[PDB]
Amino acid sequence: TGREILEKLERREFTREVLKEALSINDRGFNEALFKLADEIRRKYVGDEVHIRAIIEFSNVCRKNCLYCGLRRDNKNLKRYRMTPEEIVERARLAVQFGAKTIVLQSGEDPYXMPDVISDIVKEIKKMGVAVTLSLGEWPREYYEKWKEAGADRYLLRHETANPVLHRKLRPDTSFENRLNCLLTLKELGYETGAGSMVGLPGQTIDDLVDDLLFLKEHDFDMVGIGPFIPHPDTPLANEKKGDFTLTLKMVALTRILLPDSNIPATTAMGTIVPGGREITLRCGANVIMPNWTPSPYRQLYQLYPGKICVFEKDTACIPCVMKMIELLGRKPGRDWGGRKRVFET
Ligand SMILES: C[C@H](CCC(=O)NCCC[N+](C)(C)CCCS(=O)(=O)[O-])[C@H]1CC[C@H]2[C@@H]3[C@H](O)C[C@@H]4C[C@H](O)CC[C@]4(C)[C@H]3C[C@H](O)[C@]12C
Ligand SMILES: C[S@@+](CC[C@H](N)C(=O)[O-])C[C@H]1O[C@@H](n2cnc3c(N)ncnc32)[C@H](O)[C@@H]1O
Ligand code: SF4
Ligand code: FES
Ligand SMILES: [Cl-]
Ligand SMILES: [Cl-]
Ligand SMILES: [S]
Ligand SMILES: [S]
Repeated sequence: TGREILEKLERREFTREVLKEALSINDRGFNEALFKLADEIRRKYVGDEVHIRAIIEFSNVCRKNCLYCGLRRDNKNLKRYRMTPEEIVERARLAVQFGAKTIVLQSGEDPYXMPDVISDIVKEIKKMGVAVTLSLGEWPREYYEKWKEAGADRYLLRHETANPVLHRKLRPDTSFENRLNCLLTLKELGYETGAGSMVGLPGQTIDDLVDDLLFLKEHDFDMVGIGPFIPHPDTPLANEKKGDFTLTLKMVALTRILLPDSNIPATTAMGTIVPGGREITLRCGANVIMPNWTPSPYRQLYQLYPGKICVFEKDTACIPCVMKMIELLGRKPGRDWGGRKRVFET
């Protein structure tokens, strides 16, 4: 029964059986209780601070051909761009001026910068007294080492799907094995490390989602980024169904319940498939938000999926917008860099 699954979740009985049932039950009352539980756990372990990570999507050049992604190399129906290192550093500075305490640098897997240009940029941004998070994809261990030495604090490398067969089909250049090795390497080098998956991928099952939850729990990641699959018309998956918002929200809720002291964003994809989706997600276990800080004319060209929010807004709109969001939610902005604050328990 729903009540019994909740009781088992409250007792930390995180068995594969309990998780599958949580994700399988479609009862409104159960879902609402699950969301309330995650919301409460969030409040108790990580408080009311919502940490703002200003994201600069500095290049849409990619060497990989992931079947879901609008930046995949086979997509010829996309103007490619690269911000200069000077543009990136000064764009970060403007975010810092606007109060950002973390700068996230995200890109396609664009060889041009790797590794030295990134290292240079990271060094300049670290001078500003903020955290630096990288989200640049899979690279050799030596690049990750150089970036850590340059002062990067965190690395986001969503695991996408913990089903290796699905993973290899959707990401034909690589493998789940590679992805995991990258994540373990990032952990070994001392990064705060972020994983996470998409929900509603073509061919992905509820059991797969359970496996994603158990994977996250096993590796105790510092951040977990979860969003629905959103089909992109210039990709092989154009005609596939989008991920379900409620199911994805349950995955966020259960991630909070499983990893109570983790950092969990309300992802842009959540706000894209449902108006006000991020705000809902922040009330169901999330404690991080990532306003778009990519400038025009480039912001509109970073089209991982269609309809992306923030694209029509002015260059500087998104930080103020999320500060308003945080206040209207009755929440507080992050005071510090919002690094993981581990609560050791049993
Ligand atoms: C950038 C310009 C020009 C002056 C400037 O260059 N100001 C640097 C400030 C640096 N900070 C104090 C934010 C660093 C905090 C990091 S610290 O480590 O100290 O915690 C200044 C002038 C007025 C400032 C806005 C208003 O105030 C209202 C609002 C307050 C929020 O709060 C942050 C958002 C917002 C929109 C502000 C953003 C920005 O700021 C503005 C535009
Ligand atoms: C666009 S990549 C950029 C960073 C780096 N290239 C990488 O792959 O990790 C960032 C994330 O976007 C998400 N993403 C890509 N295409 C998506 C889609 N169609 N719908 C939802 N999320 C998508 C993936 O989960 C991916 O980890
Ligand atoms: S998900 Fe990352 S690696 Fe894959 S095509 Fe998109 S930008 Fe490139
Ligand atoms: S950050 Fe909320 S719409 Fe851009
Ligand atoms: Cl971060
Ligand atoms: Cl996203
Ligand atoms: S925005
Ligand atoms: S926002």
